[PDB]
Amino acid sequence: IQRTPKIQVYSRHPAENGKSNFLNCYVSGFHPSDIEVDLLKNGERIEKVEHSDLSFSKDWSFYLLYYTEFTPTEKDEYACRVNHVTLSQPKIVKWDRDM
Amino acid sequence: GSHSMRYFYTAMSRPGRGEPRFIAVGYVDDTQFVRFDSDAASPRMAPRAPWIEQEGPEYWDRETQISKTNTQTYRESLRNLRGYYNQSEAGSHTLQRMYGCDVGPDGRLLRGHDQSAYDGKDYIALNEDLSSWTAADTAAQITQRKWEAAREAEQWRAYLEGLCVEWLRRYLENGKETLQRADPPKTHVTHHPISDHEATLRCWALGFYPAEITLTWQRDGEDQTQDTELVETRPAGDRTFQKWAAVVVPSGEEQRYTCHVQHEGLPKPLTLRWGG
Amino acid sequence: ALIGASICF
Repeated sequence: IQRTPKIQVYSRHPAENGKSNFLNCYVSGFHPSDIEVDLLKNGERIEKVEHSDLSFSKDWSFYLLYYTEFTPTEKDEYACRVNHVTLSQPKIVKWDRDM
Repeated sequence: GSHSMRYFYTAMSRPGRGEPRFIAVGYVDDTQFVRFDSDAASPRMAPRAPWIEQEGPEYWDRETQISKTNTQTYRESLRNLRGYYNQSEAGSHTLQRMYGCDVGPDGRLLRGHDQSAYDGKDYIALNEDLSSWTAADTAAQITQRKWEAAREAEQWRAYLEGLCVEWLRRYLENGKETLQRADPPKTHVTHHPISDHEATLRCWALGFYPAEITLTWQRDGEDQTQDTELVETRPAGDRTFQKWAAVVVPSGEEQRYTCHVQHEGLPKPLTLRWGG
Repeated sequence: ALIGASICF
């Protein structure tokens, strides 16, 4: 009866170190709609994060976009941490600029 | 091209944490343009696209009143559905509804939609003839008989054939600089070695609108459907979408592979190759 | 624009 979230972490524009961008965490395919989504910078929770209005797909599963302004560097690590009833523990997905 | 308008209602119960939350969002094609949230400090239907902002106060009052009334009636509907399934008062449940109209390039109705789901499972749907319903089970049959006695199908047909297409046509004109502008994908192929023997070719489509797109890999002109990794089309946050398709190729054989891109914004379809 | 307020399920 429950559906686990799909997660993609990516940037709005092609990432170039030192240039301002947006970090996106797109959660989709999940049911029920309650979900916990955090964006991480080197393991820490980024404070100011916005999200889209709750909607759902033709198959009734929900999707949300979480996003924040960021400036990628060579050393900094970014990830998205997702918690859902279907998850025994929160799921971390690292940002890979090639995906 | 063709166009659609859709509204999405979600009602969520949460026993012990207040009354059920009611959310409504409206879309034209892949552009959200209104939202309502019963959990907001002052619940109102609110704009989410610049071209709807010009609607006057009587528009926003009407949509807010409907949505406030819907907050109450969808809470009653959740109570009803709980009883139809002999469910306890302690669990959380979801009722979802989506409805709207599709029109072709002449603005004429192609078809109307109204369907509902309970806890993610199809519950009742208005049939394509806009005159009857398909009920998924004996609980939905109760709803069906209620709606038949209230002459609901005739109300839906009148909305879907009338005001739905009229409002959609107005939105398409007021927002024609974006709603009727197809932005083609910016495309490229990247190469990611896996080992000495294999590498990934990833074909990218970026910045396109609307979200509909076709991305395929051929090897010697034969589609690689079973061997292509396709990610879900994803929003960039600036109204546009992104997608990629990837195939694992034997090292040295990269030139047998071509990426093919179809999108409404493209004068002609695109064939792409790894540049080296 | 929305259809008028819904009747109960």
